[PDB]
Amino acid sequence: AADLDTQRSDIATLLKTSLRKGDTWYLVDSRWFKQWKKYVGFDSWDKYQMGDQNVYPGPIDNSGLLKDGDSLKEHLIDELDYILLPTEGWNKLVSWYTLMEGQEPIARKVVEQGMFVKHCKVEVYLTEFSKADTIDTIEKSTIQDAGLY
Amino acid sequence: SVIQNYNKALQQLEKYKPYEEALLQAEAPRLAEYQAYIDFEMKIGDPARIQLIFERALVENCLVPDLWIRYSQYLDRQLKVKDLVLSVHNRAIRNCPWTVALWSRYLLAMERHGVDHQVISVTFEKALNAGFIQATDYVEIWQAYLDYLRRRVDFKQDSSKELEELRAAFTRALEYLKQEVEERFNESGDPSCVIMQNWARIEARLCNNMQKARELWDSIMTRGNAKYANMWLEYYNLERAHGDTQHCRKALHRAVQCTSDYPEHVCEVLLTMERTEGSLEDWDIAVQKTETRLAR
Repeated sequence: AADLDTQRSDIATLLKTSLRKGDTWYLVDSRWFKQWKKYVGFDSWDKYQMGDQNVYPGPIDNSGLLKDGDSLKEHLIDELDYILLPTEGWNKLVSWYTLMEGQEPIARKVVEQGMFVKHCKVEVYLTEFSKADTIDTIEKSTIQDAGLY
Repeated sequence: SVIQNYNKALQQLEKYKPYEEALLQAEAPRLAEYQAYIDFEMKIGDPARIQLIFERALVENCLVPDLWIRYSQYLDRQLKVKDLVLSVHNRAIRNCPWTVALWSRYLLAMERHGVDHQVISVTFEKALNAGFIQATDYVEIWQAYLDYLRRRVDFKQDSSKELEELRAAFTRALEYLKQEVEERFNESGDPSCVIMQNWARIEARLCNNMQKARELWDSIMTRGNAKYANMWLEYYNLERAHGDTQHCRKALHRAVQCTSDYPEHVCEVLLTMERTEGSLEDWDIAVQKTETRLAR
């Protein structure tokens, strides 16, 4: 149960973490994180609700991210519906507020992407196998290099 | 003296007699005759008289956007009085709303004279609704508002309300072109992805975020821009400054493959960098890769 100023500082710095292939990041619902931001006084300009129980978010509740019928929900958008936080930030977030009962973290893995300009992004969705796995790797170039909707 | 002034006055009205007869003898709207009088008065340099002759021209030629631009540009660059300036930019867009330039110009004039953000951002919305005949115009006024929103940002501050605002605007602009402009013109208006290019350059040079700029440039190339050498080299140059060699290397290798218009140029750019900083086997790999492309 760390102090407010250290949560803001540890998380802020951790969000700047580079996207290196094979690393494991976790999603966080915008509903919960936008409130965590208010409580820790995360944004210098909107910093008055800091330390108030009117905005204490409680344990991480990615209920709007999981599907009603028992790592789900298609068409979810990054920045609008969720925030990808790295393994250390997710551990810290879990360490301070706890993970809501009957919930598993929405864990995803960073991969090399792009057929023209190679770049890294956390693969939120998959094809039906990963975009970077090969056709030769799939039966036993990459799936993206080949092409399959 | 009363008379000494009377004469001095009259004396300083002889120089305009030709210009006044020219107008008088001419029939409405007297465009060429007003144009000369404007040319002449602007050389003299009396602000009161220049304002008057432009005003005289508008009583017969307000329908012409160019006259508004000529009049506005003069007030913008020479008179520099917020009051008298913004009035004409307001009138210009009221008379010729279909003309994008007038809105764009109005926005800079407002920014130049430090008009509140709340006010400037509202004028921009009015522009979006005026109604232009073509897709490029919609891009042109988006470029305007994004350059304005960019000048509000203090990039010294790592994270800020203005930067957050800037990014959201780009995302809105890019969606606006994909939803509204695509549906109305069956075209984006930004074929070379100037708006996206503009963002990647900011994101790289001013936000230490090459990863976004890469993600962006892959989308650019994906929107039919890999065939061009200049597009590859723009990306390359961006990486060379705000990235690293490994990425420059992988990029130029992919560029020799994708380039259609001018592969020889791309090849030579590669061979130069490997000559300037690469290992020998990198220089060799390059030679083979370039040759292989030039074989076809």
